[PDB]
Amino acid sequence: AIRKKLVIVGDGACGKTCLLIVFSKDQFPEVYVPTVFENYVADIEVDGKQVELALWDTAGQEDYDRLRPLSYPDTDVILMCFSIDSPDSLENIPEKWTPEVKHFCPNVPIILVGNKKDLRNDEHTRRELAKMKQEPVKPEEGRDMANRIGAFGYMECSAKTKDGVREVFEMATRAALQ
Amino acid sequence: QNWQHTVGKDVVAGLTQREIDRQEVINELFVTEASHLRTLRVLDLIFYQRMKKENLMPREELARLFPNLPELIEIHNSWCEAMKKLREEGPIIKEISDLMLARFDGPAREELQQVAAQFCSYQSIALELIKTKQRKESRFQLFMQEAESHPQCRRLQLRDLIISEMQRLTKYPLLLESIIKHTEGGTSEHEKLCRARDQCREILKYVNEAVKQTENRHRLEGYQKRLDATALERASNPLAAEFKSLDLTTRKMIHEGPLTWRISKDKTLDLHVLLLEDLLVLLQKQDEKLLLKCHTFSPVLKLNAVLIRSVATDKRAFFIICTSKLGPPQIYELVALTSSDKNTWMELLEEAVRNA
Ligand SMILES: CCN(c1cccc(CCC(=O)O)c1)c1ccc2ccccc2n1
Repeated sequence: AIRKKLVIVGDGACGKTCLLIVFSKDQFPEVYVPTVFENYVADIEVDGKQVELALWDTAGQEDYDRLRPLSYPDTDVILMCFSIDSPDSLENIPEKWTPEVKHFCPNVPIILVGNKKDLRNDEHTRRELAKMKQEPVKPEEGRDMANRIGAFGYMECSAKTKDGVREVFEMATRAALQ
Repeated sequence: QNWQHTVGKDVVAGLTQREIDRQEVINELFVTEASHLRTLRVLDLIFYQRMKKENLMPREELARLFPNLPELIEIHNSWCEAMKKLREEGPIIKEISDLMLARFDGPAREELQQVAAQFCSYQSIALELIKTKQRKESRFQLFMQEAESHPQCRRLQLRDLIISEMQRLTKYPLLLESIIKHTEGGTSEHEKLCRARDQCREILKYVNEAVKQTENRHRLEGYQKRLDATALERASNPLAAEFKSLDLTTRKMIHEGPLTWRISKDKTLDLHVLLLEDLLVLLQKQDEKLLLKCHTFSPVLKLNAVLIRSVATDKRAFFIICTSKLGPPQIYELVALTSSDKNTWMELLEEAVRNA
């Protein structure tokens, strides 16, 4: 069996847990969104190959700078997330997550993911970000951050619609295999 | 797998969306507590008890890998059994704050943080040892494959399961925030839940700190062995010689990291640097040795005798200015890997200086 370890990192607001749930279940949870995603092995095929992808959530670890590194060893691919309705989460990519991940996972491929893409054009969202004088992240900005940080690839998704979710993980898995 | 289905099926209609949601989160808490307990019993039965019974490793090593597992299990089992008790009085759980306080407040908090901290603090080091052992000892590598093939492992490895306690603690605040969210305000219930949430954070800070100090201590012992402060057994400039017998083991580390030293205008020196409580120490990597060495410039700075300044034209660089009248008229000009790193290094340097 080919075994790879994926770890998901990013700000606490950015939907890490939920993303793992829809990948793993192939379903957005209808009536209730779980807070807890336990360490778990998912099966996935990419490019012919069968892979066992050990999934690790880090939700809840964002304030604890010496608990986080405990998830890092032997990582094969990092999913770094921000949320498209939060340019703050985007700016933490280079400011917080990238140096941490390069320090604890040298040469491990990174995929940058813009979650919540379904909100780029939700008006409640546009207006809220109006107030703090902001607006939803744009793919060009996402994409430029991705080259900025040396990411292996950039991807957007919406957990609610499942749109791009599989594709996120398929990319992460290809990066794990390179 | 979900409260509105499962239990509370005929009892659902009676309730508001808020109270449905409150029940769901409480249910998740309960179900994932039992689940967590399951994982600990897997650690016990598949790994710990077998390693012990078949002498896979010296008892001194095994105790470092599994310090207090039975105690850890009882922390969670007791709480788990109180959850069962409460579920007994009907599928709609009423007040829950006292059950939360019985685990996360007062004495119960002290007990949980001690036990969780003892279990986790040394874990990164023990797991590196296990990894070495598997590479070097065929009987051990074999045993680990067999144990990990058990279906109870759910295809995970020991290193993937043993971290479950730390991970479980990180979920409690989140599970409490979500319950609180669905609890009517103005209630004692609500206030007491907030108190529990806050104490869980404090517990995480305590475990965070134990891991930090335990790992840092081990790291500095290793550095000490590799420390060569020999060129300071002599002296050039007076202010280096007092650190000829510098002992890293007796200080606390705040931060560490690579920095490039702009020593002249076309010379640089690539450093690894330790920020301790009272000193900044500049080391040169030289194979596997850490060289404490002049250039002249001193390699140790006292944090009570320096100032820290940003550089307006280089977002990766910062200055350290020695303030002793015996100091160098030159500033240490240091370069970090990124602007972010430089922000981190400065934030921490300034803080340490304020407390020096
Ligand atoms: C509570 C549901 N949720 C969400 C929001 C913030 C954080 C999280 C997961 C917590 C984390 O893993 O950081 C999930 C999501 C998750 C995905 C979403 C996609 C599109 C629109 C809304 C979405 N909301």
